[PDB]
Amino acid sequence: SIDILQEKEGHLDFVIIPHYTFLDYYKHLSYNSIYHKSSTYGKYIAVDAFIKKINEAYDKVKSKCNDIKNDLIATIKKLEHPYFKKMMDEYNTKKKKLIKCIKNHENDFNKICMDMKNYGTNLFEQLSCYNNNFCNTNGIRYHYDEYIHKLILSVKSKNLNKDLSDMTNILQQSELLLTNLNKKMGSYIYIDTIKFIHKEMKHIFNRIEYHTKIINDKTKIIQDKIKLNIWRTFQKDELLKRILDMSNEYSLFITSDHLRQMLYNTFYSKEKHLNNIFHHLIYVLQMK
Amino acid sequence: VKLVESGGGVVQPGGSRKLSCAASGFTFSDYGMAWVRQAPGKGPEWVTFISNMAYSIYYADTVTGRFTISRENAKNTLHLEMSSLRSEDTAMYYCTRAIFDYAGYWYFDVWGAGTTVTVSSAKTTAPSVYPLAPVCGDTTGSSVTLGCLVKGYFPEPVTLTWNSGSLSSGVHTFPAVLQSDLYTLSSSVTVTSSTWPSQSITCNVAHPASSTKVDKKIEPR
Amino acid sequence: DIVLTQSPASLAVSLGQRATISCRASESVEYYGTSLMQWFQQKPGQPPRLLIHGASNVQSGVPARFSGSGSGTDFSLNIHPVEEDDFAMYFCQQSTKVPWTFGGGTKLEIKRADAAPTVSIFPPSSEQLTSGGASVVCFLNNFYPKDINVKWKIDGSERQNGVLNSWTDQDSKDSTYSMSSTLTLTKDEYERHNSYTCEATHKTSTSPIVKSFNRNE
Repeated sequence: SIDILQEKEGHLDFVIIPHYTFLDYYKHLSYNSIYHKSSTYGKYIAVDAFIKKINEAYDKVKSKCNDIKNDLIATIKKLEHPYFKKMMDEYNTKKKKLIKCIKNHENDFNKICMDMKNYGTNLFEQLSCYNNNFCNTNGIRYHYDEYIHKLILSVKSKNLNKDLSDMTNILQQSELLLTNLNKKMGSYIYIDTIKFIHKEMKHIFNRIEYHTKIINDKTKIIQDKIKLNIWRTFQKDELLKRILDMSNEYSLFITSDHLRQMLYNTFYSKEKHLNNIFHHLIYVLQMK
Repeated sequence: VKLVESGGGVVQPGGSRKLSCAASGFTFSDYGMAWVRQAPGKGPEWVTFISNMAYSIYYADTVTGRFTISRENAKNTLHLEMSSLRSEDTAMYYCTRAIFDYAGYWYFDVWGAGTTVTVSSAKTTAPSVYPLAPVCGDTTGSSVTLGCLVKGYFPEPVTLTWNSGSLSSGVHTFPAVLQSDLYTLSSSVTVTSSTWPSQSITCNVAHPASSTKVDKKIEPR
Repeated sequence: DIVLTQSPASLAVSLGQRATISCRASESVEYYGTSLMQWFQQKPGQPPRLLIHGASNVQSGVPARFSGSGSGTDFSLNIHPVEEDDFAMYFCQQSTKVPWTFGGGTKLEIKRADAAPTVSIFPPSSEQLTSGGASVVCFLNNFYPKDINVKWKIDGSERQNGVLNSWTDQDSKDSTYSMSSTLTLTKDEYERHNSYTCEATHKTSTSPIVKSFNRNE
């Protein structure tokens, strides 16, 4: 599934949610693999480089969509700033044209993902212990501390429940401002855009709510599980299954944190557009 | 760091064979492994690859469905089960250790000496050994050249010596060539003219497979 | 399938000189800014030996006189200065896409003085005739360069049928080449012709080296 994001005015990007999770899962496998032994630590330079070459390659496949994406930006530019029928239909076709462009470059995206799976599985396959019945967990401990711990704290320092309460509040206010607002001639083009922006904002809200639930669920699971795989040893097979389980937990957690932030920014970019149209209704036309 | 292939020999067409490879001098389970083959007079041909823990297995289309690579990490052994053997499978079979470079690629660094698989319906046949004396009425020179023709044997090898090994300089033994299932080989010996036939020259051919040893003295025509 | 075309098929060089051998791939062998081109050396009766792996990465233990360059589809192996142990076969190999392919090979051979072949003709042995066969053997020994053309003539007319040829590799001690040519007929056929000839065409002479005999003369 695809998520379209408008973080700043004039900027528009998309994410293939399964691809982001897949690419990230293999990043964790690669790192857990090299951190297990002190002799393989120095391979961080080579792993950082390969992952960077894959992200830049994936970005080069989306950068070859930039024409149709900029065409959608211009349609959004007209919609967001009227100061709606054909404009509403214009928006949906340009949106379906972009979605069609992403499906056409599927083979190009899939291969990079497949190239990352091959690299990740290969590093992981090469994971060896001095004594297979007593595998160290220093790698799991180092990886968590250096790639994951700061993200759990970042989430805990923020208040995402308040963020959803503050988002519903803005949605409640626009619903009230639309209803408890005296009707006026020529305001129709603006009333339709507000009702439209509000719907897109309610859709963005539902996504943020869906992702915050995953962040909250995964933050407890990660913190609980990490305690059980940290200051001990495992038989090789158990160590590997334990690394696989953590990578899946990390990948899902990271993905939706990344998406919540991006959708938070898009809810507020579209909120700036509601403030502007309501300002035009009250000041340029005074609709008490 | 050593790789030792075993299991080679003669296989009749449509037959099967298992090849083993013993690894020593390194942690076998830490490497990807492969079989590469080399047909007589041809370059190497990659046939199959198995990763460290067998997550990745690849095959050449020429071998796909007929050959099976496998490994026993605890016994330091790589296996090759070959099944519907054709004449085209006749080769020196090499076992190779594969390194996964952190730039994301596999390369073969250590190879074993190889093991020969000969896919043929031919029965073991002792060769016909013929003494080749020079032509008559020839002009006088400083040296004479004599020959030996070894025709229709199977399998390789044959051991050809001159005067039971005492004549080695001035000797050219040609690589065996296949003539309709059987091998044929030639050898020449060149000596100072005045010494032959006065100081006799004998060709000796030993074919271990048929447990024969044959002598053929070269006599003037 | 990726087709690696090596050029030249054979290269003759002297001690202390540079040997540059090239390889061309059907399509790019590049994988995220790395050209996955390996180079191997192979001596007779010996397995291949790794020399270079990342198009340019010299293997540990491989001397500094060996170097690799290029990217995409054009690759070259450089040996400078050439040493005695360097005369061998060289293959290139790609590991970008499966099946992993090798080139046909380039034989690096030593340059030496031209040497005309010494040709000897042998009528069938009497032992072979009593068994019903008749092989006429021709030896073409110690020649240089490698390139030679042997034609069989029976009563002045060329015979291509029943010809088996064998060629030795470059000699270790003298750097020359030798060849054996066998024309096999039945005794029935052999007893129907009189003149048997083998003609050698080699750069050492524009005119061929002819060795003949007349049956029963």
